[PDB]
Amino acid sequence: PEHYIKHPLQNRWALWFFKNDKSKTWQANLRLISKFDTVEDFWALYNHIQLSSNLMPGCDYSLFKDGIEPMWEDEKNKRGGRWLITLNKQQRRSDLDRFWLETLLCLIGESFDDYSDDVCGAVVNVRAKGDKIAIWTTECENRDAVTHIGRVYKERLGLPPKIVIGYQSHADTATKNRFVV
Ligand SMILES: CO[C@@H]1[C@H](O)[C@@H](COP(=O)(O)O[P@](=O)(S)OP(=O)(O)O)O[C@H]1n1c[n+](C)c2c(=O)[nH]c(N)nc21
Repeated sequence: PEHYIKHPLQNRWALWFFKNDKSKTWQANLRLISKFDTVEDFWALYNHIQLSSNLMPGCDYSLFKDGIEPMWEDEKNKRGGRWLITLNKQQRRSDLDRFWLETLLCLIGESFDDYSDDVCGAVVNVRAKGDKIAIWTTECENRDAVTHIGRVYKERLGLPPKIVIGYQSHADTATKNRFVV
């Protein structure tokens, strides 16, 4: 068995793509690429798509658990929020791709212990003004889950203790940090 079975992931995941088109609504610009639920199928997908740093400004990738759309309105995101990584323009070259892949691995490898169940997915925004990476979680009032996910994520990214990252609820973003680590 170990010689021919793929390695199943805890969760099936869906990769989404967003291309800004002023001709369409935001939701009409968001498309599902494909889904996977093994390590092998994850790396097959990741190895055939563009690195985030090579996307055009205005594009996103989103990696979300099967059944959760990468939008605030999903029942699993409307009460939640995001740990937000803000990148300056110089970090598109130095950090964006390595941070995104670490984020992807934090998700599929369930790296936040028993609070990995609060994780909905992650989004990378490629923007001329500054790129963003974020991990979305389901409930912004869950202090322990949100704090634990942020502390782990910060250290997995290897961010310096001299900086903080913040967590904002989607309700506030849709109209301030609820947590900082
Ligand atoms: C309606 O306008 C929303 C938002 O204002 C716009 C830009 O979101 P975006 O995250 O692209 O902003 P940035 O380009 S990185 O710049 P900033 O504004 O975050 O500093 O895209 C829309 N948008 C975004 N998101 C994530 C949703 C959603 O989940 N749902 C609906 N319905 N719309 C959404």
